[PDB]
Amino acid sequence: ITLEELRYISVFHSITGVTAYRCIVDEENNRLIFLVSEGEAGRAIGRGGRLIKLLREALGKNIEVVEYSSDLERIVKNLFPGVKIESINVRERNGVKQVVIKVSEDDKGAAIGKGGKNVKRARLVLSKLFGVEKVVIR
Repeated sequence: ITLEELRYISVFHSITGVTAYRCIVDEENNRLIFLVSEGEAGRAIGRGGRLIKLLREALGKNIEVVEYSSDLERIVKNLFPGVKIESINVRERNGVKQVVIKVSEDDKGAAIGKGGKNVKRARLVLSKLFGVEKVVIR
């Protein structure tokens, strides 16, 4: 939407040759999360993640790549890769949507990410693409 995000999307394709649906800026963690089409994540990363390294050089921020999906469960699984997600649950009331992910006894480790880093990525992405304003790992 913004011009900044518009710039990021343009440089992403310029370096990788892959089209980014969106670029979720995360100033707090000096990070940029690029959303790409299904099956495209490997092309965007490159051999030895060389393209990730060039994007960091190019945009001066940390770079992350996630495959987008209009299906909440799908993108949720993409958002928490090294995790066993049993069930996802979305509750809405007065237009307030909250997602509750059910991960096994101790999958809560990778789920949260060092310093919420991971679950914040979930919140940011689900907030921008699904109107979800609350995420909960249970």
